[PDB]
Amino acid sequence: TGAGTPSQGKKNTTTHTKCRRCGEKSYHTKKKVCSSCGFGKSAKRRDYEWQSKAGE
Amino acid sequence: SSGRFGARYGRVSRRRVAEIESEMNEDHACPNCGEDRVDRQGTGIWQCSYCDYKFTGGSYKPETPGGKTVRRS
Amino acid sequence: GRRIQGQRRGRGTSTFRAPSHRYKADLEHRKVEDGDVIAGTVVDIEHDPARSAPVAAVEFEDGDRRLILAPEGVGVGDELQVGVSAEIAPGNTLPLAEIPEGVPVCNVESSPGDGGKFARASGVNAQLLTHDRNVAVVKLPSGEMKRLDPQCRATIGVVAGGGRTDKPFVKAGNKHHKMKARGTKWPNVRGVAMNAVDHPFGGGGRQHPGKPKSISRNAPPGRKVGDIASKRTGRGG
RNA sequence: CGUGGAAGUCUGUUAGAGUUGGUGUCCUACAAUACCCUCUCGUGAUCUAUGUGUAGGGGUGAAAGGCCCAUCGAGUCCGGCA
RNA sequence: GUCGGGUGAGAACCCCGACGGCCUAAUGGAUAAGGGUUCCUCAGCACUGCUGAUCAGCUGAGGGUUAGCCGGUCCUAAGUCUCACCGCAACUCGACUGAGACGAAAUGGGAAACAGGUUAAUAUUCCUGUGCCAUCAUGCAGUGAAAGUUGACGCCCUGGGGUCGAUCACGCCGGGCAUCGCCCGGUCGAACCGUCCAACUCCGUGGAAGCCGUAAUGGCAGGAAGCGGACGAACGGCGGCAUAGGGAAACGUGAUUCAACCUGGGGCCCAUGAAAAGACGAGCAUGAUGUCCGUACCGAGAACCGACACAGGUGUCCAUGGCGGCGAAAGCCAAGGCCUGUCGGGAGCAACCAACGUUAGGGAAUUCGGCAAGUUAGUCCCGUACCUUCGGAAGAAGGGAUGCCUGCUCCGGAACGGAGCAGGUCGCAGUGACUCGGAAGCUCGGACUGUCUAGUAACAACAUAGGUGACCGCAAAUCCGCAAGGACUCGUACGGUCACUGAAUCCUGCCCAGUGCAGGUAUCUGAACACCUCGUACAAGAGGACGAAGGACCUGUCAACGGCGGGGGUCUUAAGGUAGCGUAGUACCUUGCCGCAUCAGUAGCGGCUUGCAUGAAUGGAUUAACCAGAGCUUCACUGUCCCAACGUUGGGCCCGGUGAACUGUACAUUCCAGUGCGGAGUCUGGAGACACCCAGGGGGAAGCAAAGACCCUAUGGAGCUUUACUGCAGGCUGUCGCUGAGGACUCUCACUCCGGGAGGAGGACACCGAUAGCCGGGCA
RNA sequence: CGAGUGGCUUGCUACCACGAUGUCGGUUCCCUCCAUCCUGCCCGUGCAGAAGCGGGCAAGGGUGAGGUUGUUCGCCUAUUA
RNA sequence: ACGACCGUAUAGUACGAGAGGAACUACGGUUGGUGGCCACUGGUGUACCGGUUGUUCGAGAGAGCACGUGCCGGGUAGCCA
Ligand SMILES: [Cl-]
Ligand SMILES: [Cl-]
Ligand SMILES: [Cl-]
Ligand SMILES: [K+]
Ligand SMILES: [Mg+2]
Ligand SMILES: [Mg+2]
Ligand SMILES: [Mg+2]
Ligand SMILES: [Mg+2]
Ligand SMILES: [Mg+2]
Ligand SMILES: [Mg+2]
Ligand SMILES: [Mg+2]
Ligand SMILES: [Mg+2]
Ligand SMILES: [Mg+2]
Ligand SMILES: [Mg+2]
Ligand SMILES: [Mg+2]
Ligand SMILES: [Mg+2]
Ligand SMILES: [Mg+2]
Ligand SMILES: [Mg+2]
Ligand SMILES: [Mg+2]
Ligand SMILES: [Mg+2]
Ligand SMILES: [Mg+2]
Ligand SMILES: [Mg+2]
Ligand SMILES: [Mg+2]
Ligand SMILES: [Mg+2]
Ligand SMILES: [Mg+2]
Ligand SMILES: [Mg+2]
Ligand SMILES: [Mg+2]
Ligand SMILES: [Mg+2]
Ligand SMILES: [Mg+2]
Ligand SMILES: [Mg+2]
Ligand SMILES: [Mg+2]
Ligand SMILES: [Mg+2]
Ligand SMILES: [Mg+2]
Ligand SMILES: [Mg+2]
Ligand SMILES: [Mg+2]
Ligand SMILES: [Mg+2]
Ligand SMILES: [Mg+2]
Ligand SMILES: [Mg+2]
Ligand code: NA
Ligand code: NA
Ligand code: NA
Ligand code: NA
Ligand code: NA
Ligand code: NA
Ligand code: NA
Ligand code: NA
Ligand code: NA
Ligand code: NA
Ligand code: NA
Ligand code: NA
Ligand code: NA
Ligand code: NA
Ligand code: NA
Ligand code: NA
Ligand code: NA
Ligand SMILES: [Sr+2]
Ligand SMILES: [Sr+2]
Ligand SMILES: [Sr+2]
Ligand SMILES: [Sr+2]
Ligand SMILES: [Sr+2]
Ligand SMILES: [Sr+2]
Ligand SMILES: [Sr+2]
Ligand SMILES: [Sr+2]
Ligand SMILES: [Sr+2]
Ligand SMILES: [Sr+2]
Ligand SMILES: [Sr+2]
Ligand SMILES: [Sr+2]
Ligand SMILES: [Sr+2]
Ligand SMILES: [Sr+2]
Ligand SMILES: [Sr+2]
Ligand SMILES: [Sr+2]
Ligand SMILES: [Sr+2]
Ligand SMILES: [Sr+2]
Ligand SMILES: [Sr+2]
Ligand SMILES: [Sr+2]
Ligand SMILES: [Sr+2]
Ligand SMILES: [Sr+2]
Ligand SMILES: [Sr+2]
Ligand SMILES: [Sr+2]
Ligand SMILES: [Sr+2]
Ligand SMILES: [Sr+2]
Ligand SMILES: [Sr+2]
Ligand SMILES: [Sr+2]
Ligand SMILES: [Sr+2]
Ligand SMILES: [Sr+2]
Ligand SMILES: [Sr+2]
Ligand SMILES: [Sr+2]
Ligand SMILES: [Sr+2]
Ligand SMILES: [Sr+2]
Ligand SMILES: [Sr+2]
Ligand SMILES: [Sr+2]
Ligand SMILES: [Sr+2]
Ligand SMILES: [Sr+2]
Ligand SMILES: [Sr+2]
Ligand SMILES: [Sr+2]
Ligand SMILES: [Sr+2]
Ligand SMILES: [Sr+2]
Ligand SMILES: [Sr+2]
Repeated sequence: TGAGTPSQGKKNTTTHTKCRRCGEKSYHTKKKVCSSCGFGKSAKRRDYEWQSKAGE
Repeated sequence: SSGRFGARYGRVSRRRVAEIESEMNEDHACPNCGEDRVDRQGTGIWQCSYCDYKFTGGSYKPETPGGKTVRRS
Repeated sequence: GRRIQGQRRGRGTSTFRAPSHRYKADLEHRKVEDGDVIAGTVVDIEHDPARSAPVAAVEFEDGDRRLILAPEGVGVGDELQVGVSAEIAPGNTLPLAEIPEGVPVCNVESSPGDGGKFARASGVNAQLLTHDRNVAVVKLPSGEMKRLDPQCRATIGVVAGGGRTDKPFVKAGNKHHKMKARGTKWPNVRGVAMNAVDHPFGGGGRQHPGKPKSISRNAPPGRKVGDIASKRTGRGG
């Protein structure tokens, strides 16, 4: 079975959902963790310096 | 008795399964009543259909050579 | 390269873990203050999934219900005793000191009160030989002479289910089922049939270990494969 | 002679799973792995839904360097980086 | 699809009728996920729709989802998170242990709802009727109360009970047909309340020494049959429910086979087949309360995922509609659905192409190769070789039969079940379509079922049982972590870890020199600390003494890595190839030689065989069975071929409509020669050439597509190896700290482990921190 | 021994193309060459005849089917002018 | 757009001791190629006619479907070898 089109057919699982904390559809409902703001993982907001060019 | 294995597995394997299963299926003398009515219930488990005596014993034989020693001493 | 199979093991993932949630009970010797006064009636005989052998359900005088490492010839109704004054019969459990010399014992304690360590597998048995005020010599199933504290408890008789290993599995399916009840990844792929990246014996145009199999004891995990610290190999000589 | 109904047993497009040949059709496709016929397994080491675990020099691997979201002899994203 | 008609400015495709068709585990019915308003109504056609559109999943506006008893909610599952504790430089990091919480919407467990009616759209939710559960309140009964039962359970075979359905019989109601008198539909009615009880178990009687009983196993003086009795089932029967409902009407009655559902018997495990909440136990009356969230629609060849209205992918239940037949098979047909696998019109419709039918004579001559195609086929009877692990081979092979009609026999309680008989009789053909093996032999490989390169490899590769070796007594071996800690392990040598070989059968020779591992070791070598000498008012530093593991040295070991020759009648470097097998999937020479087979055989098979360069768990030989595995032979068959023809369907061509892409330095009607960086439409010389268009099969544009995969180059990259360079983990070992009292020894008080505890074991060791030596592609 | 022709073999060179000029064998279909195997016309003969052997002109036409091998090549069989 | 071969008469002749054994010429045919044609033979012929299996239309009659004829038998014109 092909990894392409024939494997896209089984994609009806819901994972990432609208986040209670940040409002982004990044709250993984199976992990109970937001991939965007880190809600469910940390009290502090998810943020990294690599999200921008080093001298900015 | 290893006729279920068809023409598969080879002599040794099925000759042993036949011997072992033959002695396993034999009429066994119950340690209670004394009647030849003990039948295997599972792995190492035996039971008399007469008096219902359920007991432990060899995996395929109700008594093992090592078990028959425990008495003598 | 990549970590070899033996290294994935230690991580304890599902694939390598035992079906503990499917195991019945940890067969340990019952505790008694002293004086012995403890007896129970065998209420049932069950199949132990962790050991592929029969385990006896007992109900003690103080209304205590627990599974026991059943020796051979233990039936329902049978009365078992556990303590210093426990009658010297099969199925009973008393400290080695009270057990007569030259008597087959099973579920032997390593340190007094640990609940039994040695001789527990199907049909095996330890052998009490020498007595003393300090050390009771037991001959374990491997043939090793083990000097023990005479206060170490141990059940009389040989373990039930003996001769289990006498019948061949015959087919892969039969092994498959047995394996599913143990903490073991099966089947087994020979290292020699893998890529060099995956195992010390991997690679080559034809399958053969690219080095001698006997490895040093000091070899690091990831390289300690084949014949570990083999004192010798082969049958001849 | 009958009874019995065993089997990683047999035939089988039962359901289901698989994928031998046609090097057929297609090859700006219906489709970034499709179509048709043929073929294999089909009570078991079987197939399957959902839930769940294992994470990148790490998993997972009946081992093909296979697979880990069209990405694998070391995933993906951004950063290092002009 | 067609003919009429409807609506409209406009109609091939929007609607009505008729005719004609398609779908039958789906193209029908109910849903999970997922979508999210796609649902209904009205008004539209700028957008979207493979053409058109009055239509629409499109555009816009309105409307639409009603619950004590259907889900959620509650419970617990693999498992997850949080808090505490501990680690960590630290945390949003990390394992354990505690506590708490989370974790199941079709498909785990679970208090309770049925029938009808109603809407454009909801419906066990609203309405009508009837019913039920829980909590609480009051009243009465009640003092029992929680032990126990239940929730609650694997795979295979099977009996009994039994509803729906289906069919048979007959009656009633209605329809159809019209030579007959047959054919179709209907003949209804729930939850709930009451009641009945088979199986299982037990009790009394009875008194079997051979009887009772089963589909089968089985039962019995430890008490069989028989007789009586307690307990005890259905989503079943029966009565109510019901001058409820429903129907135009009738508004049935019996039977068989029986899904569901109920209840038993047997067999299997080196496999043992959840838990908890909850219910029961434990009465009745009356009354109150039963909130909160979900509920539309699609659920797919247009509502989901795949950029699309995608020929792909996507779970559950309807598995019992009729004929057919072994059948949930074919084929045909209901119920229900559809003509939207959504562009049409025209040409006897050419060439050419896709898919296919039939081909006389020959019959594999085709080809690398029977690739492709064909042959065979169901069922019954007869019959069946070699070989074999005695199972099998085997449907071997081969031969015969096969319909319809009439009248019957046998088995069975009977079937609308099965097996046969006699007579008659039609065809070219009776498994008449459909369904439905071609057969045999030799050789190689792997024993077998199984696994694999999602997307060029299904194989001889991986796996397997079996064989074997290695490590470890558990405070273990092996493995993960920086640590706190953890897997194996609810495990204990009949264990489980690490490897090899790969069913059975016959076997598995010799070699320990090298490398690897391991044991030993007088002596040699072997670090740091401490100690000793020199040096320095001290220090650096130089030297000595003792000496751990390690090495030297000695031994063990090849089912460890591997080896098994040359010369002569010992040399290397240990031995010098044993059984076997052999021109091999290993043999260069090579198409080896002989034979078989053929007209002819680099093929195949057998024999020989000095083997370029076979050979014994780097397993040797051999082998029944099995195989989408490699090679060869035969019978049969045939358009593969001789050698091609005609036909069928869809395209192709013409017409309406819709409407891309690839590609493009320029010029360009070319041809023959030459020339040129040596492979020119374009240069030179000739030749030829009026322009434009249609169809074709592809000679050329070193055609289009891709900064060549091959080769080289770069003080380029990566993956992999090792006795490459250098380092880093890890293991072993000495030493210092923890660390104490009296080169060997006692002790208990730190510390460790066992123990519920008391206490027991061990003990200044071990652990841990630090340093030193050795090993160290495990890793950079 | 000596002199040459060709450009089918092989070797040599590294001129051409590495932002690709798709392999061998086979097949199918078209044109050509002569260094002629057959066929036509000839000369010589160790030419009686018959059958051959050697040579000359000559490219009109022909040169086929099969067994092993992927083979080209080649070996083999039966037909053939 | 025709290439080539076999056979007969020549002739059992010329020639030769014999064995053996021609030619010119005139005829008949075969093969390969070529162009055309279908009276004849053969193929096709999902025009057509018949037989017949399963199922549906109640039976009969007469029909649909079984893939673009369910299958089997015969086959006109035409096109063909
Ligand atoms: Cl095992
Ligand atoms: Cl719901
Ligand atoms: Cl029964
Ligand atoms: K090139
Ligand atoms: Mg235990
Ligand atoms: Mg497991
Ligand atoms: Mg293996
Ligand atoms: Mg490999
Ligand atoms: Mg490696
Ligand atoms: Mg091997
Ligand atoms: Mg090997
Ligand atoms: Mg899963
Ligand atoms: Mg490889
Ligand atoms: Mg409208
Ligand atoms: Mg609706
Ligand atoms: Mg569509
Ligand atoms: Mg023919
Ligand atoms: Mg040929
Ligand atoms: Mg074929
Ligand atoms: Mg009868
Ligand atoms: Mg061969
Ligand atoms: Mg195989
Ligand atoms: Mg592949
Ligand atoms: Mg395969
Ligand atoms: Mg074993
Ligand atoms: Mg083993
Ligand atoms: Mg093995
Ligand atoms: Mg193998
Ligand atoms: Mg030979
Ligand atoms: Mg050997
Ligand atoms: Mg390049
Ligand atoms: Mg290369
Ligand atoms: Mg490199
Ligand atoms: Mg502890
Ligand atoms: Mg490296
Ligand atoms: Mg080209
Ligand atoms: Mg010439
Ligand atoms: Mg010519
Ligand atoms: Na029998
Ligand atoms: Na296929
Ligand atoms: Na990585
Ligand atoms: Na349309
Ligand atoms: Na009832
Ligand atoms: Na039927
Ligand atoms: Na199979
Ligand atoms: Na050696
Ligand atoms: Na060898
Ligand atoms: Na297979
Ligand atoms: Na044909
Ligand atoms: Na062209
Ligand atoms: Na690489
Ligand atoms: Na020349
Ligand atoms: Na070629
Ligand atoms: Na010529
Ligand atoms: Na040839
Ligand atoms: Sr597919
Ligand atoms: Sr899915
Ligand atoms: Sr968290
Ligand atoms: Sr930050
Ligand atoms: Sr324990
Ligand atoms: Sr314990
Ligand atoms: Sr290797
Ligand atoms: Sr030996
Ligand atoms: Sr099977
Ligand atoms: Sr292929
Ligand atoms: Sr196509
Ligand atoms: Sr393709
Ligand atoms: Sr085909
Ligand atoms: Sr099958
Ligand atoms: Sr960058
Ligand atoms: Sr539906
Ligand atoms: Sr318009
Ligand atoms: Sr609609
Ligand atoms: Sr919950
Ligand atoms: Sr449920
Ligand atoms: Sr029945
Ligand atoms: Sr609905
Ligand atoms: Sr679909
Ligand atoms: Sr219908
Ligand atoms: Sr349309
Ligand atoms: Sr015909
Ligand atoms: Sr052939
Ligand atoms: Sr051939
Ligand atoms: Sr026959
Ligand atoms: Sr073998
Ligand atoms: Sr696969
Ligand atoms: Sr073997
Ligand atoms: Sr050695
Ligand atoms: Sr020899
Ligand atoms: Sr064209
Ligand atoms: Sr010439
Ligand atoms: Sr000539
Ligand atoms: Sr060549
Ligand atoms: Sr050759
Ligand atoms: Sr003549
Ligand atoms: Sr003569
Ligand atoms: Sr038809
Ligand atoms: Sr047929």
